[PDB]
Amino acid sequence: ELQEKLIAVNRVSKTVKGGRIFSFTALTVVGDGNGRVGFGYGKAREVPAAIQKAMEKARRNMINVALNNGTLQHPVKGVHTGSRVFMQPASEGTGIIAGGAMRAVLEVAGVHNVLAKAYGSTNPINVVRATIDGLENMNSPEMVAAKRGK
RNA sequence: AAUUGAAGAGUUUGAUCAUGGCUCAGAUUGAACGCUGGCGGCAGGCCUAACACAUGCAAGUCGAACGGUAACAGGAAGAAG
Repeated sequence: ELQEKLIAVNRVSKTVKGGRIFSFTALTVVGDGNGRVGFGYGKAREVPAAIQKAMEKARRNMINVALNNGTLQHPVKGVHTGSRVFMQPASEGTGIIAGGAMRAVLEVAGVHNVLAKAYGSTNPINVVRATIDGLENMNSPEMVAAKRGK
């Protein structure tokens, strides 16, 4: 019931004294399938150590999302660095139809059938960060009615 | 009951993030070309030279408008084997 999946692995470099030194970065997202989404970055010298650090950071640093029946509630826009992201609840608008690196976080998030369209930059490290910010500041009808009295 | 509706990716760098262009994945067509080709249904078929046109048809009808008889088939009368 953990439901982990990796989005992006890259080879970064460092350029020391004698030549270059190549390191690998993972970027994974875990989530239970009912709210509870996390992402982790993690970087290491080989690929399986990188993904393992990424999963291990992603299992902690996990955020609650106030889902609807199987989906979002109201249309929400989350931004991070250069990466602007729209989402629309699509009240059984079948299938998760999101961009790459947004399909994954929305998939393990437990949502099933939203409509997305990322704008701006679509770097995978910042398009999540713009989905969680997004799903984090999406509030439910029992939270809005809690705030404003009824 | 009559709008249930939105996906990205590759490429600037030793690597990064951003900006930014180029390019790809889709659908479409009065299409052409290449390879191949069994049947049917429904549609479509000179986008260019509003260039030049052989030949055949594409606008005739009415005698219940009229003088009339060129034919065709009868009618009447005459003459002949």
